[PDB]
Amino acid sequence: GKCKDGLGEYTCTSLEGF
Amino acid sequence: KPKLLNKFDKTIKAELDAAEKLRKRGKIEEAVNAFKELVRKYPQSPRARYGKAQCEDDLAEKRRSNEVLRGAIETYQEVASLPDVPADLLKLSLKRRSDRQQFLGHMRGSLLTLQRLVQLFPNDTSLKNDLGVGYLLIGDNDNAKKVYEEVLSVTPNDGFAKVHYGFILKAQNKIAESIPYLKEGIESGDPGTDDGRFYFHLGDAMQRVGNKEAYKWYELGHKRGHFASVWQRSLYNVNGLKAQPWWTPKETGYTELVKSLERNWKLIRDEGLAVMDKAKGLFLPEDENLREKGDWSQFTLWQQGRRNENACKGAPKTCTLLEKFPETTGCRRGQIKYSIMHPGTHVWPHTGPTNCRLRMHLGLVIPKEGCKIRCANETKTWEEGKVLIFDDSFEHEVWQDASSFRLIFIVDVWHPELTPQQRRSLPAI
Ligand SMILES: CC[C@H](CC(=O)O)C(=O)C(=O)O
Ligand SMILES: [Mn+2]
Repeated sequence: GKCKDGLGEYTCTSLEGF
Repeated sequence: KPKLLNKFDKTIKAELDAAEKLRKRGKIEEAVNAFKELVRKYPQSPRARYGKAQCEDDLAEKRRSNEVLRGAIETYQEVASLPDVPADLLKLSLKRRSDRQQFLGHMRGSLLTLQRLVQLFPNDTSLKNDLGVGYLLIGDNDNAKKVYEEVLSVTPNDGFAKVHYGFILKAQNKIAESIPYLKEGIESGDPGTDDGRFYFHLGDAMQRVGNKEAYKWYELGHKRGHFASVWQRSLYNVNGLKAQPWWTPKETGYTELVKSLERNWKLIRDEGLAVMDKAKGLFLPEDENLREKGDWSQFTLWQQGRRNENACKGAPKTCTLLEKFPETTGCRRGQIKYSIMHPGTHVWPHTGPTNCRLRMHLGLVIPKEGCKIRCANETKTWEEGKVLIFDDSFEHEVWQDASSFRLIFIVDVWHPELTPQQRRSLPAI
């Protein structure tokens, strides 16, 4: 799931550390 | 307070303390070598192994290297593999392991660490909450829901479990049911409940059921720093970017892009219409629960700054035209897509996720009446061959009450005040 038009996912980014 | 030394570690506490002192003085390299000496001398020592791990962790922090932090993650695991580990130390070690796995974005492995933690400590409610988050982060809402139901059945007043249950319920479109959970969990003041997500979604659910109290929660969220303002409620943002609902072409500085969209609007239209006629499955229904009713679908050419090659087979000249404008094709926090909406459609008031994009709308097929878009406190209409520009991080709403379909073209650009390096580094959305 991705945040395209809205903010429905628990998180919208997929982080990768520093 | 925490009891970290088993029986044997108490007999070498002098060495363990000397090594830990080095670590807390910031002599990371010395501490690392001292704890490695202690691990080779006392290979079963949990506290020595934990010191090695904590030193690697500090080292990754100082070097800002994920490589070093992966080493620390394995050492945290090593701690829990030793014999006679004190319970407090076992929990600290595996919790920090999970947290650093999440920091790196290793959500599946973090999930595994959390399942283990809950097996080892079946009465720790906070670990069950952390496990629920592990499930949320991999997209497993069904298991997250079960976890928080368990928590609530043993601890009905746990505010963290309440807001997270409420969030799950609302994402399932259980709007009314979600409201008491989100509200009571925020009012609990428990750690983790002061989170923009819960203010955002409690206010939204209220709006959807007609509850006039939604903007009190928006104003409280703004007062507590989650929202740039009542009307602009995005959560992934760069503070300081000019914030206004509607932009002119010149205000954006993307005047060449606008000219290109407007001057060539008929070929953009015609490629979209050919996809409608001959490849309708390329249009996908909106899948973010943003409709009160109606039919709305989108045919996406770019998302997260990545061209959909198959999609561009159906709009090849449009994709070629857009390639000239990196300000949209490289906008990793926006899309390029056709958007068709049919009569009887009402899109709920909503906000996009980031203040880092502006949203262009090029009119392609616009019925004479019935179609309109409100953003913040300004309602406007489309025109065939003309671009509108708004900041969709502001609340916006759309109606389609015409007698035939409405087709627009959506082109997202980077907020113009974002620097080149910002455009290159901000994580994709
Ligand atoms: C409310 C719908 C609108 C898109 C459209 O009208 O097709 C929207 O939310 C957006 O452009 O972000
Ligand atoms: Mn929108």
